Amino acid sequence: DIQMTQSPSSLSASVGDRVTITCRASQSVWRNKNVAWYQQKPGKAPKRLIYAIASLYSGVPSRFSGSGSGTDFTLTISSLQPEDFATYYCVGHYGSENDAYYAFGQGTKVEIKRTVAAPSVFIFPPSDEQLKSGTASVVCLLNNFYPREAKVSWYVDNALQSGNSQESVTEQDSKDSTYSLSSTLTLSKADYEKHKVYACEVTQGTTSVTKSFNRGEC
Amino acid sequence: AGHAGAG
Amino acid sequence: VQLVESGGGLVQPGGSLRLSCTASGFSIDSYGFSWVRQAPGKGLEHIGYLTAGGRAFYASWAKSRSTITRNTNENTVTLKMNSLRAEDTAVYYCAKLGSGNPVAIWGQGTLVTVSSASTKGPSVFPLAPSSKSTSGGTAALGCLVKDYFPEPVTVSWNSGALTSGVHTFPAVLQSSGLYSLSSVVTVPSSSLGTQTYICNVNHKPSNTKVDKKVEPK
Repeated sequence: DIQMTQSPSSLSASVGDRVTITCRASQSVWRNKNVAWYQQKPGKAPKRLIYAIASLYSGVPSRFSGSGSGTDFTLTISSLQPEDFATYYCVGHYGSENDAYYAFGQGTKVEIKRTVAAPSVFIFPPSDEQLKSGTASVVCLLNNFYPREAKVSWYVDNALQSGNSQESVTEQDSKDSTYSLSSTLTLSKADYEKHKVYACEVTQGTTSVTKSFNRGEC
Repeated sequence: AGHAGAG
Repeated sequence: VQLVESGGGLVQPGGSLRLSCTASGFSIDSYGFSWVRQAPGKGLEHIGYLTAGGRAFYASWAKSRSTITRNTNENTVTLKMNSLRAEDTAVYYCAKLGSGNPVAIWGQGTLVTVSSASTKGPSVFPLAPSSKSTSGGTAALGCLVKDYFPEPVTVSWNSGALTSGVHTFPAVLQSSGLYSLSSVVTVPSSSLGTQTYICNVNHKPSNTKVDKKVEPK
């Protein structure tokens, strides 16, 4: 019934930039005033920054500000900081004396632009404890890199692996705006013990980095 | 009032 | 002033969810409370609103299945939703949203997983650092948390005393239908012989906690 449309759906900005997020209501809000802005950081609950269109909550830094009128509202981050990486939501209150509704915007992910940073690459053999249960997980860690896009390939005795690995990526770090990534190669214990050299290759741009270990040597 | 639907 | 949330967790399809939020430091009858939900990796969605006067209004999509009540005697507000499907899996919140007033309170949220699978605790294995660093003074270690259901697991290091350089990755769904994640930390390699490193893995859905000392080699 009631809709709020935010724009853009995502954006990328540098530290110190001014960020503007708009929110467009399908109808008039309650008393033309009940509009709030929320901020959600990775793995956290939403935190209210602005209420009543433009009132700043006491726990929120003053570089946040709200504005707007009628059915068009605006949240403004005057000087973007790394800890401002989050998804931002407007929420509106609607209805009459016999009707009460809330509606959220679909959210605006704010990404932090930053200099390129090469990952520190670590490779972990399967633990002896896991091998006792017939399965071997080899883990390759890409630590603190930027940008996000990166190609990770597994090699077992120089044979390229396919279909037996999974990747997981963090969101931008709240302090240095970098990413981290893990890639887990899942083999059976029988398979793992039939091979010697295990290697994970990371390709970004014009650079490839390969970290390897030999099974049974330390 | 502060919110709608109060009557 | 606090709002503590309870219930939820693992629910089977076609079943019902019942969630409560107990107010402490104030009376439930004094504010209007919404229920909101957020599917994994999606946005926030409003379910219904119970005014301070006790009237319940629901969003259209939720009207036919949702009921929001409050018990002034127990000082609680409660959401009930039936005929659950996998599409209803989400983190659910009770909240006075504070859209136009200075007061805003949220429960901590609780993940409701709609699934017919059974609960399974995690296997924790060490991601051991080599005794001699190969990365110029910085050593990586961690814990692999494998084969658990449902979500979530929380991981800390040294009971929360170690937070710098910790990366706890989002869980991935394996082909078995079970979840797995890793938590890693980068430390100075000179600390490998001195400092004890213990990952604390808490899987509340199975009432299991694991504390693993990750030792070199």
